[PDB]
Amino acid sequence: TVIVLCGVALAILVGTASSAACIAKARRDCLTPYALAPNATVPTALAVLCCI
Amino acid sequence: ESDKTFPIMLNGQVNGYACVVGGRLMKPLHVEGKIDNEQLAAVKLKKASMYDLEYGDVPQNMKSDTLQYTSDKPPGFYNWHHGAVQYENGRFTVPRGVGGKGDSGRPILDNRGRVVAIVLGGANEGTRTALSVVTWNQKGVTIKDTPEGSEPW
Amino acid sequence: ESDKTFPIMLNGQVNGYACVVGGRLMKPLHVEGKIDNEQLAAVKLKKASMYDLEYGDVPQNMKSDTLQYTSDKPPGFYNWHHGAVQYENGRFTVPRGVGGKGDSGRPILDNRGRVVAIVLGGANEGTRTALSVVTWNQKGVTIKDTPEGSEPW
Amino acid sequence: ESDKTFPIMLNGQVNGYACVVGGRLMKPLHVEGKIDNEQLAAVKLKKASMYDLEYGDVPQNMKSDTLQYTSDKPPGFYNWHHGAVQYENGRFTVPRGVGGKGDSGRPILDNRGRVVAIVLGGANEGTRTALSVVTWNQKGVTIKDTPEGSEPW
Repeated sequence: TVIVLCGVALAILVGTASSAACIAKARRDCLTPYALAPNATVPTALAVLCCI
Repeated sequence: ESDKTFPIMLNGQVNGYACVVGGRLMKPLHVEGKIDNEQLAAVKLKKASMYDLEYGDVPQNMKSDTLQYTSDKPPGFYNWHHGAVQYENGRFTVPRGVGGKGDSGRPILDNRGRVVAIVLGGANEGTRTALSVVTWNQKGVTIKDTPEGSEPW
Repeated sequence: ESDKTFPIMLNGQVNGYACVVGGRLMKPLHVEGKIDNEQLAAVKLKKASMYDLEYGDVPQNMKSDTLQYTSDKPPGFYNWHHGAVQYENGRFTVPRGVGGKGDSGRPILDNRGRVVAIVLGGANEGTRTALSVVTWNQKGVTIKDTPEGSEPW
Repeated sequence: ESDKTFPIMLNGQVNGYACVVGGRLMKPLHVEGKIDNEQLAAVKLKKASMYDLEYGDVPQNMKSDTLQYTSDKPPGFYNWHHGAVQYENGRFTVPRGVGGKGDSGRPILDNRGRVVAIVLGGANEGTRTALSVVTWNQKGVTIKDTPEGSEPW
């Protein structure tokens, strides 16, 4: 039971870390072109989605 | 160009030319070194590796003295520290042999003292040299335009 | 004044002045920054917080070439980097409009080249501006003269 | 001499000189201080303590242009920063009152712009001052010459 609980906790932790890393990389990919240019008329769906 | 285009120094050699545009400093990622200005050495550089660049926010004093971004690029001759650069068919070219290593980050200048593109590298195609650069877009998208065979200076 | 008065740097901007008098270097406390001189950067400063000042012993190669002090203060016009300052009714005043932030620690000189007071702040009355400074006395007492509403510059 | 001889600075005071000869940088051991140059600061210094010297491989970008050396030493006058050194009886002499502390490491140049010896100190014998230096020899040997009552500058 301890092994199963530890495995479940590790799976949850790695899944959350992977989701956070993918979201942050998506933010980098979809935001860095607009941060190097003036007047970033950005549809706010992306920033609102991945800001939190 | 002379006043507000700061070389990057390293081992007593200039490796590039970091440029302050629109209130933000930019420095090509492929080149390595230290910035001569003391103020610029204290800025945190966020790295966009996919465009081979890092950018940071200039301090309050130097925001007012910066070159001007642009979007409109009619084809023709444009200014450059080494002379004139020909823009045609959505491509930047220079006379063969001009420029080289240590010139990365140099901003191409417009007639009205406005920056059009930043030099990253150059590919020699025999007759001319095609410049691998980063250009702007009408929707404010920084397109990294690199012709085949480009070499990062 | 120009030779023996130094600027203090705050992120690369002038924000005050440090004065060498009689072999000791004084600097206002409220103004925060680094002394431009490399030698003075190594001088330990002991602070009179209630006088809003810090003083230190200057090195051996500048103490003689210093702003000689004095205590006799007849009323009238006295020298100043920005012009003339009127000492009347035991108060230092300037025309309203000249002087401001970054002028703290500015020495006020005499006609013969001696220092009479060091400026710390100013308050605008509308007609003139009364300067909150430190003034010396016949008995060797330095009174921090601050008119009502004084704001340190 | 002015171009390729670099002062040594410590605490804002010039206390020594480092020289480049034959593609290698020498500095003397008695004087302590940094070298303003980045590359020389990055050079590993192999120290001969009994020779009172440290030698380090000069980087590539300035090895091409370096002082040339010589071993032939005809007696007579040899040019140097504050005039001429008279070489006679296997000894270097300068007149009384010229030179002093901080002039160590200064190369002694030939008429054809070649280094023959490096001064380390001086000793006062009344009529003149005898220079304790590091002379060379024809057989690939380097000999330190010092008098009675040496004083390393």
